[PDB]
Parts: sequence; C-alpha cells; structure tokens
Amino acid sequence: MLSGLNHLTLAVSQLAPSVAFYQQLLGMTLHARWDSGAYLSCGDLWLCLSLDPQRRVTPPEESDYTHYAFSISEADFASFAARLEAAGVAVWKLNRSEGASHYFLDPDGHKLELHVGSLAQRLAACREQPYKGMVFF
Amino acid sequence: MLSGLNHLTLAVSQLAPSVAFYQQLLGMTLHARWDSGAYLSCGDLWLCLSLDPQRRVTPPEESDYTHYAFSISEADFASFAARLEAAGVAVWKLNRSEGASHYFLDPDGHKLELHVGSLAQRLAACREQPYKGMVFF
Ligand SMILES: Cn1c(=O)oc2cc(N)ccc21
Ligand SMILES: [Mn+2]
Ligand SMILES: [Mn+2]
Repeated sequence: MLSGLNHLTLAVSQLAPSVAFYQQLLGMTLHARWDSGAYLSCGDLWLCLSLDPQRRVTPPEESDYTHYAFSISEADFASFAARLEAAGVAVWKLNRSEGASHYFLDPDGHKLELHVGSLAQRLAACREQPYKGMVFF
Repeated sequence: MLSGLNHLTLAVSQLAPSVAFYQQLLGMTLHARWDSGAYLSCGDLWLCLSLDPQRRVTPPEESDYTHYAFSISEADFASFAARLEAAGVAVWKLNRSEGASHYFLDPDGHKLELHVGSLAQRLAACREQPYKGMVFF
C-alpha cells in the first residue's frame, strides 16, 4: 500500500533562478545540487528540481489547473504573501473561496499556492455547504 | 514560513476514470466526490482531482520531467508494480536513475512513480555514486 508522497519533482529551464526562488525567496533547505538538478526540503516535503531542456516557461493561460499548495500558518500568511509581492512574483488566480489562499507562479510557470488549513477543515466546511453533486464517503 | 505540502491538485479530463484509478487501482482513500472534483488522501497527502476541460492527454515524450512519487515499502514494491503492469498501466522514462522506482502514467498522462526510500537514504547513496558535479550542503 502507498503511505504518502515521497517526492515532488519539478522540471526547470534554468537551475540557478529556480534554486534562488525555492531556497532564498521561499526559504526551503538546499541539501545537494549537481549539474542538472537539486534536492531541497520543506518540512517533510522532498522537492527535486530537474533541469529539463523540454521545459517551457509557460504562461498561466496555456497550462491547466494542476498546482502545488504549501502549508503556512495563518499568523505568517500575510507577511509571506507581502514578501512575494515585493519580489514581483506573479499571481495567477484570486482566492474566491473560504480559507486563506495565495496563488503564485514560479519562474517556469509552475502553479503554486500558499494555503492555511487541512483536509479535515475543508471537509467540515463542505458538509455545511456542499458543492453541487457532492457525496461523502 | 513554509512547513510542507498542503495539497496536490491534479487537473483531469474525465472525473470518473481518474477517481477509479486513484481509488480502485492505487488504493487511496476517497473522502468526497462532486460534479467537478474529488478529495482523496494517501497517508498524510491530500490529493485533489479537479475536472478541467483544458487538460489534454499528453504522450510522455512531449511532456517534461515534472512528476509525483509515492512512498511504498520494500516488501510491497515488486508486487504492487506487478499489479500495475497487469492492469495495463502505461510507463514513462526518466533521464537518470534515482534508486528503486517504478514509473507509470495516470489516465491523463500525469507522470507518477513508486519509490522506496527517503531523502536521507538518497543522499547517502549519492555520496557513493554521485551525480555529475554533485555538491552536498
Ligand atoms: C458513483 N458516484 C459516487 O460514488 O459518488 C458520486 C458522486 C457524483 N456526483 C456522481 C457519481 C458518483
Ligand atoms: Mn489548491
Ligand atoms: Mn522521482
């Protein structure tokens, strides 16, 4: 049986700007780097950056909704979002639901999110106000 | 500051086959399903499937190396990989080895992986057989 997420690998077009973004701007820990990649950690998340000549810098309009959300406390949310805004990081969506979320792009157009709250909190909200066609198990 | 992965959202072209893949074949826990999405969990991982008409099924040769790996134990690895092959699940190829892994595709061409081992184990293996240009911090 599967026990969780082992690692997330993002293809990047240029290693140096991506390391700067994830390590310096976002504060992740850099464990190792090589000619074509890097290993970072963010809490219990193992993140791999893989240099890939196939990766296009992709505008948000030309990619689908696939995205990766990082955990942050409500107390830290506003100052972290302000840091991204000062660095000029682009936003790809406004938060229109309950729950604190900030939607931002990485240098290659990967869709990222800061989110406060757990699955259990989302499910409780949804039991009060279910989406169209919602069934629980 | 960031503390890990909050959730992973995959855009899917058809909801029913994707739910079946992650729940029936991969054994993830289905918590809720509605007309345009589903919430699943895999250990600590919160997985969201989001129906997206923009999602195209892409051959692995024309998508980049971005991929998602799930943890499995040494005792279950081979028999789980055997069940996927028997079910006709397609495969893809990465440019580099990263230990005991099996690489497979979901119905929309998202690149998935089963992997045995932690970041710490990977770093120890790399010290004996480093990638080209590798440096450790
Ligand atoms: C088969 N099925 C299920 O188990 O939960 C559903 C929810 C919706 N909206 C539509 C179909 C199903
Ligand atoms: Mn999200
Ligand atoms: Mn991998």
